[PDB]
Amino acid sequence: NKVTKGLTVLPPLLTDEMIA
Amino acid sequence: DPLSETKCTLKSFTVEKGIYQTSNFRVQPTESIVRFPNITNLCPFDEV
Amino acid sequence: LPVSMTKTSVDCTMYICGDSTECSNLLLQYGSFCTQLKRALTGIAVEQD
Amino acid sequence: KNKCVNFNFNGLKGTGVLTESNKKFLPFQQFGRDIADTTDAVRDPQTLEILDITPCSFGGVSVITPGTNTSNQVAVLYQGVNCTEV
Ligand SMILES: *[C@@H]1O[C@H](CO)[C@@H](O)[C@H](O)[C@H]1NC(C)=O
Repeated sequence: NKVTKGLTVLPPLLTDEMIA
Repeated sequence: DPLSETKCTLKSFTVEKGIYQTSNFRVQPTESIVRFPNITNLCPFDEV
Repeated sequence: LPVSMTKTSVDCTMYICGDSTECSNLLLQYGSFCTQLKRALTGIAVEQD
Repeated sequence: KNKCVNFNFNGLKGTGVLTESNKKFLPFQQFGRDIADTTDAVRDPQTLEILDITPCSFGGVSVITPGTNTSNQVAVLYQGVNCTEV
């Protein structure tokens, strides 16, 4: 909660749930 | 087909296991359209 | 401690020339700059993972 | 409209798919621009309306494949595209 065309942003392989 | 597209992009006839990027999604244009407002206020040629 | 940043990818021809076919035809003869940039960005992405 | 149709609006030339727009120009406004400082909305000179101009080449593509030494079957992943728009 404390942290906020031709070009694409790829999602990470490991979601935040797996890191948790 | 996408396998042939991958071969074409990688410039090789054999592709190893993995994931590759080739191109994007594209619709070729058909016609050219030109638009301008109404042609009013014609010059007075008839009186000449 | 930071670990990984945002993984980004670029479509070289689409960014450079947009929707102009003649622009792409003129572009294809500058070589393999687009291939180099795609390769570098893919390397960065897999390194982040 | 709704196709890759080149357009030359009042001397402004571009290429893209024309779509109906929900943006509300001010009475004198003619051209619309996006965050990219590139033309994204236009006003038809003959009829006072607003048209969005999305791109013709939109939709990332990638080819998942095992080694061709093994098999020739492939799968296609379209990036950032809902499954009902292909
Ligand atoms: C241009 O003419 C058409 C019909 O010929 C009309 O519907 C339209 O309102 C006119 N444009 C303007 C700005 O008056």
